[PDB]
This record gives sequence, structure tokens and C-alpha cells, in this order.
Amino acid sequence: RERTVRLQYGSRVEAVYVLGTYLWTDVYSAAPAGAQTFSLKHSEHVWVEVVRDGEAEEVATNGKQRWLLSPSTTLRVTMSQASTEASSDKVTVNYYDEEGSIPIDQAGLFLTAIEISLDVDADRDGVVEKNNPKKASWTWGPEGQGAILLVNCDRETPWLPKEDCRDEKVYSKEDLKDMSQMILRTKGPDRLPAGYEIVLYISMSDSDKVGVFYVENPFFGQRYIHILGRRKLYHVVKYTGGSAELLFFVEGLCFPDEGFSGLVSIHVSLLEYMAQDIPLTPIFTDTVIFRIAPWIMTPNILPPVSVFVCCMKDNYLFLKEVKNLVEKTNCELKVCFDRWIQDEIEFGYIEAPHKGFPVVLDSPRPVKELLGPDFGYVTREPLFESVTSLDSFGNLEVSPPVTVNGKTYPLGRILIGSSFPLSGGRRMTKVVRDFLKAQQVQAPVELYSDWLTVGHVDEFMSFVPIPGTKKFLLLMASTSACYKLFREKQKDGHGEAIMFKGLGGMSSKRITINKILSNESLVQENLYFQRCLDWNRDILKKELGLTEQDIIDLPALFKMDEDHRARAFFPNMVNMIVLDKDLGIPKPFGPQVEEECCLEMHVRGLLEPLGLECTFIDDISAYHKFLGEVHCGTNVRRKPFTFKWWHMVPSRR
Amino acid sequence: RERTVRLQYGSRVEAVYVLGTYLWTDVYSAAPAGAQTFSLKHSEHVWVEVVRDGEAEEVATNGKQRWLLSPSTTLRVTMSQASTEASSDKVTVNYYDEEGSIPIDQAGLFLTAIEISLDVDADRDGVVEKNNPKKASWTWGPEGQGAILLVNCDRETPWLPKEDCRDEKVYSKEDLKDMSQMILRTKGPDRLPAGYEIVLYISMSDSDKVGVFYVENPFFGQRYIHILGRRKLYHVVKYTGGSAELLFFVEGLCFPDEGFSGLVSIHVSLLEYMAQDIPLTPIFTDTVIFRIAPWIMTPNILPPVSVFVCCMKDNYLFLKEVKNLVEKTNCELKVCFDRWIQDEIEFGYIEAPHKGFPVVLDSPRPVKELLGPDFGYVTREPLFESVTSLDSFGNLEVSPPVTVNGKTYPLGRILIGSSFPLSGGRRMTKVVRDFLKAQQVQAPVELYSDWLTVGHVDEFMSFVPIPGTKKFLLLMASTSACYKLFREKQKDGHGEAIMFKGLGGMSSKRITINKILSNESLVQENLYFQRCLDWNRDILKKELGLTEQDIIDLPALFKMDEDHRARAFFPNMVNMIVLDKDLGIPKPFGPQVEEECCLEMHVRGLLEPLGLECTFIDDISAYHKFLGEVHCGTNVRRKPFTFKWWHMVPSRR
Ligand SMILES: [Ca+2]
Ligand SMILES: [Ca+2]
Ligand SMILES: [Ca+2]
Ligand SMILES: [Ca+2]
Ligand SMILES: [Ca+2]
Ligand SMILES: [Ca+2]
Ligand SMILES: [Ca+2]
Ligand SMILES: [Ca+2]
Ligand SMILES: [Ca+2]
Ligand SMILES: [Ca+2]
Repeated sequence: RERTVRLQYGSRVEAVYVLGTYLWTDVYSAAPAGAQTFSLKHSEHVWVEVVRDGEAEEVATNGKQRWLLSPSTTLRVTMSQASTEASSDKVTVNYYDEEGSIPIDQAGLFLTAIEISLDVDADRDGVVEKNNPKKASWTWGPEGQGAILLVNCDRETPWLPKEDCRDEKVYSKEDLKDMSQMILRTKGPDRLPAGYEIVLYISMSDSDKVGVFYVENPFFGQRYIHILGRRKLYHVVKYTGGSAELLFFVEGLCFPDEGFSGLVSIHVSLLEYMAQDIPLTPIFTDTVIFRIAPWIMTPNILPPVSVFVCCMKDNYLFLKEVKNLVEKTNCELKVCFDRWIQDEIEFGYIEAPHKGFPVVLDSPRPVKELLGPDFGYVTREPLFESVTSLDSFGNLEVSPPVTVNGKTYPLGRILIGSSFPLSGGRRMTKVVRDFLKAQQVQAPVELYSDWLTVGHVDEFMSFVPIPGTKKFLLLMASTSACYKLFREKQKDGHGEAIMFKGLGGMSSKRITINKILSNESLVQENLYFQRCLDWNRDILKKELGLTEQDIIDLPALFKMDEDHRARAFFPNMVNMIVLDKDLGIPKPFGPQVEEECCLEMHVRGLLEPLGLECTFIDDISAYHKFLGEVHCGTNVRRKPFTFKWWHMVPSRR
Repeated sequence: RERTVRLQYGSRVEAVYVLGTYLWTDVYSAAPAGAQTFSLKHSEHVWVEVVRDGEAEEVATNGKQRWLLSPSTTLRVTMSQASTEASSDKVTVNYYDEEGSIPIDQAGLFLTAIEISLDVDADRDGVVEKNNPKKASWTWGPEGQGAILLVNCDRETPWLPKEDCRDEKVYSKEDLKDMSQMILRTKGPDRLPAGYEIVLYISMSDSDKVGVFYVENPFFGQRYIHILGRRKLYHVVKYTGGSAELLFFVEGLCFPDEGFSGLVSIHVSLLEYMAQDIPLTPIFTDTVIFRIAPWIMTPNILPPVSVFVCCMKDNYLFLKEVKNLVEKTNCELKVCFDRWIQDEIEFGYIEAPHKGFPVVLDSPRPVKELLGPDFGYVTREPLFESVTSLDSFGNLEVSPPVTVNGKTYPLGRILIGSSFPLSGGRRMTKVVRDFLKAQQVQAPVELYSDWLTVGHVDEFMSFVPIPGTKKFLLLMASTSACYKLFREKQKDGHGEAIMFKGLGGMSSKRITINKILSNESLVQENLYFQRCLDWNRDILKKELGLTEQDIIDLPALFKMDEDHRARAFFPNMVNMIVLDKDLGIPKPFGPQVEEECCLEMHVRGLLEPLGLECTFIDDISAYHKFLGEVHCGTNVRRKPFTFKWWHMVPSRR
């Protein structure tokens, strides 16, 4: 970077020189009227070239050389090392007229060289490198560069309710581990020359996106000073001489969203005082950029850590069977004593090179009670738009990693249920949809859920890993599979086999295979629901790059309501607890053939040959009947993807 | 694209098949309970494969072949040509049990094949190609693809005041020339089968970005129907059989801006009627994308077309000299009988493959009086923020094409004046800055203008082409050049030479070179203003990739006000009319030496050796004095760049 510093007619000029720049210096304006030629002297650590109309010539410290004065003959002045107290760094120009070789006048330039660099870990190894030349840009991908910031959304200490980033203070040194390091490195003499100061600053716009803290160690112990952030746009830095570093810690306050890309900047400037009432001049400016890490969802193929479960204290069979299932794994079981754990919360995560942790997304209105150390919280509230069932997180899921027409989605794709564009039907609120879209790395896809009364994608589809492989299956609810099976069992002489055996509140209904198959209107309803399922099958195959070989159909059956929307006739088996090879599957209570549920046997016949182990989990017996509603919920918290999100190259927005 | 169509237990299935897709067909669900095997027949134009667990086998129209029934054995059904009235397109499946070779049941699929494609000129040659496979995406660059739309911001007929795009109507067929063509191409039999319709639609969000018209030729002459746009989100298409095309014309309503990227979509869907009260199902959907062309500014290196001039009717010298200047060129002179033509308007342009024209940007509050056929209008109004002098378009300029550290800016870079970040000074309103940024192709740079009372970049800098070359110069105001020259003339014995000769209202002041050079406070002020100029010089060199060889300094002098801001002491010569090699330069009224202005002679000495021809234009004599204000204005409307904006690859936002 070239910077203009002119000699001044009369008075000598004193300037600060920042390493990594160089000066172009006008010696002509300072020359007396009528002067002919000039000569120069300079000190040891100042490098000086005379540039005549673009041609540069190096000049000795004391020579006698003279050059013709001319507006096109200038100096280029460079310094490679910072000044110390032992420095006299200078360039002196002598002027001569046509008569005589004794100078008629002299113009000086006195320099103080300093190093100033604002440094971040741009190369994303967790350590802060010295002046990464790419630190002011942010690029995606394996070869990409620029520093990353976490939203510091967890809570270090229980005493205050809110997440850490909601204020301007740091209570605990543990909080600093969530933060990105930024070091202002300087080198120079004991003090800056008169009239200069160093200032860190941010834009008003970014002031609600970041906060920046400096650690002091005064007498009575460590304290944390907020130097940039909400209602603080600048901080005047205390300069220390010699080779010095100031360590700062940066937190993100806000996730990427509609209208916020995730990029924020921090600057340092060397400012020069001109006079009272006159703004200070920015002599040198150095900039670093951060990208705030997105919120990321975990598909069922990822290793389970904890199984969160909600039910009533007396649903014993459910608790017993879920415990049994989880005991086959290394997972923790966590129980809260009615669908809220699945509908109100989605467990995501955030990651930066230095740190990562899980973050709960809270569905629009006690889930804030999960907020804790390295367990974060984020939520979106529609300001205007009304919330519907499609805003519940049973309607929010994510695919395994997929490749679609050569385009890779290494983190998978978020899936949310919706209605047809011209339908006037329900849709997840714009505020949540915009949030998910803005995270960018999961490239969300809308499916069609609005044919269901509750309207959730988890009612009709799920994903399971195929054991012993890198692959997965899409599981789809299928009414056609159910009718085929029931018609077979009828043909086999089982038409009088009864559903819901053991649920005493259903006994008077005496629902058999015969009764189901004879119900003409129910047949028509389910043919229509199969059309709805197949529409989704097609969009899933398209948007996930799946073929028929990747799909298994589980028997399902629905009843239609007044809105022509579906609710489960018997428990939906597709919405299952997936812990690697072990599947908790809702117990269907299907027709008993030879004292086994034919639905259970059919499902085992589909899954078991693939190495999947099926456990049927009864959540309804405690209620004595099934009306289409599930009274329990589960949510599995999983390990994050191995693939780092910053290695993705998302499509241009 | 694969689509799911199942045979139905009992009743035959009738379906529409859209060319370019294919069907995967379940024959198992339709099979009677206990059936063992199936066989199939199909018609001539239906291609059928039996797919067993992923392995596909082509099947003849009438064979006798049987396959084992199985959920994993399915049909793949393809058609290469649309149905006509002579078509019976079908596939029929026969089912068999273990005993006997006579079918026990049959399930049919009756097909009607149609072609549906919504086509646009994606390859950007001005003609609408058939189904460009990239039509649903928009990519930048020489190899880029996707269709382009103009904001139709001009006005075809004078009767209504507003720009064409402000309503839902088209009065004149000339308007269609500004619009992009979109053709819905179909092929099929006399009518769609019962229960289907074709519908064009857009999102609510895009409904204020576009409008779409169809031309009818009824008995009494041509009429224009608005089928999509404001408050119309969909249009049901009238289907014509055989091979048919419907031609539509698309206009943009809105420029890219903060919160609008410029991309809009239009869809067509084939919809299936399910029943009353049930949404129609989107059987097939085809999509095209448009990008709305940005507003682009023209630098001084571009060929002049028209010179717009505003002054009082009696400023005769100004009018005479401007006419003389323009007569040396092929330009039109347009005169309006006080700075408004430069401050209130910036002449830009828009371009699409089919059409382009000039578009005026109107500065925030009779410039709307320029609105006319192929002369467009756009403006931005701050809703809240107050307008200052920095919002005037003397503060809005653009560089010639430049390359900066290997990054090319083939359209140049917009330049707007501002204040230092921490200064609390003036800045152009966010609404205009956001607009300029959103055009993206000119990558705006803020300079420092707030040291000037009026605060406009055109007070201190301009660009001129270097005749006979592909190159250009940056011209900078320089106080140091002025002091050097005046000190030389003083030394030469000219100190008593007077400024402002011939301006009678200044005579009593008797301003000479001596009086100027002796004024100590004025010297200090101008040293400070030179610091301000040099700060800009540095940012221009950095952001435009310029060296000292690319810059010429014109003598200038300023007086300071109470805010420590500069106003011109004598007319600013840098703000000049550039018509190729011919430069109208404000007449400075400098000290006369040998009956010529020494400022004029000095400027000629700088410019003339480069082949630039200088004409000094006197706009102040009619006012008898110069107070720092200019009473005339000029604005040159130029030809657009040869380089097409869509060939640029702007940085990711
Ligand atoms: Ca590093
Ligand atoms: Ca805090
Ligand atoms: Ca924390
Ligand atoms: Ca923490
Ligand atoms: Ca969920
Ligand atoms: Ca074309
Ligand atoms: Ca119109
Ligand atoms: Ca028009
Ligand atoms: Ca027109
Ligand atoms: Ca302008």
C-alpha cells in the first residue's frame, strides 16, 4: 500500500510510518521558488528511491547526488523495521539554485515506524497466525479462509436466566472458551508521537452482532472489560512500546438470518489529531472479518448421545421398553415426567475451529430450562404471522448427506412440511423458514404435509442407516402396503382378526380386518392419502437423489377429518427412535395372527434382513385407547457431523 | 424425472403423462389377494420395462411373458411422443393364480401424453429457445445462462404521467418491445382429459416485481391482458390441442435493492382435480427464472451523445462557449433555462439482450419531465433519514474500467463521497447507498468528501481519456500545485498580478498573488485541504489500481468556513465537461501574466501535450463575482459500455 506524505515548504514534517506500507514523497512543493536541483540524505533504516517519471533509483545515506527539481521527480520511502528509542529515522532534502553548490534551503521528514496488525485465526486451525493476508475476506471450502465466530448462546452460570450473549458482561473465565481470539500486535518505541492514537471500532450495524472483551488482571483478580459491542462502537487502545500484544475475545450475538448474512468486521485505525473540532484522520486501517457459524441439524444416521423422553409418570410399559431399548446402546436416557420434547425443540449444533456445542431451537409460542453450560438456545418469534401446527418441530427434520445431480450436500438437507402453492393451506411461519434458509448449509426443501390433520413430516417419513454400510434408507408410510397385507390375511382366513387387542376402551368397537376392508369410504380416503404420500415420495427422490432401491414402505392407515385431512388409524410406525441399528418402533396394535401382530411381523420381515433390530414400544396402553394422538415424545441428541461446515461451498444466494 | 403412478386394485387408472418424465408403476397393490404372477400388454407408443429389484427388462407390446408378483417387481413406463386423437396409449396388466393360465383379473393404465414447456431466452441471444435445460437457474459470466428482464421504467405515451410499470395495463404495442418473451409450448390431443388444467403462477413476494401480459386479437383490434402481477398470482390457461404456443410478455417492476436480489420466478403447473374442497394436485411443474437488469452508470471515457445544460437565459458567454465546444463534436446540445441538472439527476442505463435504454436516477427530495419513450426513471426516497448535500449527484460519479490486484471491474466502480467512520460527519443516505450497492456490477467505493462545504466528489476529482489510447487519467484538485505556481510567478516579478479581472463585483477587493501568499491563515487552511485531497488520492490509487503515472494535479485553492469545511476560492477546474479529447474547463479567472491567465496557461501545459484540447468556459461573468458557488450545471448522457453486464462475475454477497 502506497501512502502520500509531502515535504512541506518551510517546516519539517514528522510522520508515523506503518510497516507494510510505503510512502511516496513530493519534494518539489517544499522547494523555494526558483530552486533548480535537490540532493538528499537519509538514515540507516530508511530506504529511499528517487523516482523520475516512473523510473526508480536507490539512493545512499550520504551521497552528494543532485537531481533536477520537477513535479514528476519524487521520492519513494520504505522502512523494514520498527523504530526504537535508539532510532533517528529521517530523510533530509537540500535545495540548490543555479548559482552555487551550497544549499539554499532544507526540508526534512522525520519518521517513527511502528508495526500494527489486527490478527485472527483465518486459516481455521484454532491458533492466531501473524497477519494472514486473507484475514479481511471470508471464503468457503477446503481451501477457504477467514475467521469463524460462535453465537455464544449457552449459559455459563445458572444465577442469571438469559443466554450469555444477551448482555455486555462476562462473569466467568469459562465463557472465554466459547469466544474467538483476536490479537492486536504492535511494535514501536516507548510512545506514539504527539497527536496519534490507536482505535478499535465496529459499524453501528454490527454492534448488535458482536461483543469484544479484554481481560485485565488488576490486584483483586481477573476482570473482563467490554470494549466493542452494543452501544460501544469504538475503543481507544492504550499503547505499550516495544513488541506488544493485546488479546481480545470475540463473541457472536446473532445467528445468520433474513437480512443478516453472518459476516461481521472489526477494524483498527491509527488516527492523527489535526486540531480541535476537526475529525481525526485515519492514517492506517487494518481489518478482520468473522463469519458467524450457522445452526446445523443432525439426521438419524449420526451417532446418538442422549435420548430425551417425555411421558406421564405412570406409563410403565413405555418407560420399561424405552429403557430396554436404550440399554442395548451406549446412550444416556433422560426422562421428564405431552409431545413437547419432539414438538417444541430441535437439537442442533454450532461449531468453530476452537469450540462447538449443541444448541436447541425452540418452536414459536419449559424448553429454556435446557439452557446451560455448552448447551445453547435460540428461538424465532413471528411478530405478526400466526403460528399453526406446521410450526411444531415434528414438522422439522433433516436428511442424511446426499448428492443430487452431482451437487453434494455433505450435511444433508432440512425438510419441512408445507401445502401446495395455490392451495391456501398451512405453511410453517416465514420467520422460521427464513432462519433455516439463512443457515445455508442445509439447503431446506419443503415437502407436502398439509394433507395431515397435525401436518408434520415425521408422521409420514423417516431415515435409517443400513448397518455395516455407509448407506441409508428412506422409510415411507404406505396405505397400499397395509391394504395388501390385510387383504392377504383375509384371504388366508383371518378376516375376523381384531385390532387394538388389550385396549379396553376400544373393545366395544370390535374392529376387525373384515370391518376395515368392507368400509368403502375408508378405502377411498386411503387411496387419496396414498396419492399424497406418493407426491412426497417423488419430491424426496428428486431433491435427495434417491431411487426406489433406497426406499422401504411401512404399512400405515389413516382416517379423514372434516377438512379432508388425515390422522392415524393405528400408531404411525414410521416415527421411530433410531439408535444406529436399534429401532424403537411405535407398537401398532394390529390384527393378531397366530398370537403375533401381523403388522409387527410384516415390519420385522422388511427391516431385520438388513441388520436392523426392531423393538416395538407401547405408548398407548396406559390410555386404554388410540384416537390418532400420541401422548409421548422422544428426541435424540446426536454427535455433530465429522465434515466441517466451512468446507462446504453453498450455492450463491 | 421419475413420477409415481400406481395401478389400482379394481378400477383402471387414467393419467396424463408429461413428456420428459417417466413413470414408475406399482402393479402389485392392484393384484387380487393370492395372485401369483402377472403378464402385460402395451400399445405401440408406450415403452414398458419390468424392473426386478433394480434390473430393467424391455417388454414387447403383446408377449405372453409372466413374472412373479412382488413389491420389488415394478414397471417403468416411458413415452416419447404426445398423444393425438388417433392414440390409444395404454398398458394392461393381467394377474394369474397358481392354478391355470387364464387371467383372474386385469388392471389398466390409460395414458394421454402431452408436452408442456415454459420457455425463455436463457442463452441471451434475444430469441426464445426450446426448453433450455438451464432455464431454471441464473448464472453470471461469459458462459453463464438464464433470462434477463428490464424494469420497464420508461413511458410510452405522454397522456399518463407515471412510468409504464406503475400500473397493470399496456396501452401501446411499442411497450412490448421493452419486455422479455416467454412462450408456453404444448403438444397434445384436442383437449386435456377430464379433471386437469394448466395454470401459470408466481409467488406473492414476486407479485410486485413483475407483470405478464398476453396479446389477444379480437374483432375490434389488439388488446393486452394482464395475467400475472400485482394482485394476480395465477392464471388458468386455455388449452389448445395439437402443437400450440402461447406468447407472453414479461416486464420488471422493481430494480434490485436492499432485500431484493433481482431474481424472480414464473411457474406453470398441470393440476389435477381431486374433488370439491380438496386442493388440486400439481402433477407437473416447469419453472423459468429471470434476473432484473441493474442500473448502470457511465464514466467519462464513454462516447458522449447529448450534453444537457442548465443556466439562466442571459448567461451569454457560457451559452456561446458551450455551444462552440459542443460544435467540435457530434454531440447534441440540450439547454434548459441552478445546478439541478448535475445535482438532481444521474444518467444511467439498463440493458437486456432484446433491448436497452437510458434511465435517469432522481436525487432524493422537474426531472420527472425527462421520463419518456425509451428514457426511463427511477428514484429512491429516504423514509426516515434526512437528506443532506451529500445526497446530491455531484456526489455520485463512476470510474472507468479498472483492474485491482487481478480483479477486473469491466464497468468501472461507482464513487460516492463520505465522512470518516468515527467522525459523526455527513454521509449519503442509506437508501441510495443500498440501491447502488444492490446493482452490484459497479462495486461502489466511498471517498472522503465531507471536508468540503458542499461535500461532493466532483469538486475535487474527475477522469479523462488519453487520446489515441485505451487509457485514462485521474485528475485531482491540488492546492500545492497552486501555491507552487503562485510562488513562482511572485519570484518572477508578478506578485501584483490580480485575480478576478473583469468581475466588477470583486474589484474593490484587489486580490493579488501577493495578497494570497501573505495570508497566513489561508496557507494553513490549504495545507490541511491538501491532506484531505491526498487521503482521497491514496484511496483512489488503492481501490482503482492507479499509480502516480495515472494522475495529473490541477491547481486549486479553497477558503475554510466555520465548520472547517472548504469552498472554492476560484472556480474548480477539475469539474469539467469531458467530450472525448475536448474538455470544457471552468474559467478560473487567475492572475494575468502577459495578458493570459497563468492558471489557464498552466493547465494547457499539463493537458495539451497529451492531445487533450482545452476550452475554458466562463459561467461566472454574468454574476459579476465569484463566491464559491457555481450557477450552471451540465450533465453528459453517454453511450453504454460495449461489455455486457451479464458477462461480469461479481463477488459473492
Ligand atoms: Ca490459525
Ligand atoms: Ca455475557
Ligand atoms: Ca458461553
Ligand atoms: Ca460455554
Ligand atoms: Ca424434529
Ligand atoms: Ca435464446
Ligand atoms: Ca403499464
Ligand atoms: Ca415501456
Ligand atoms: Ca420503450
Ligand atoms: Ca454525478
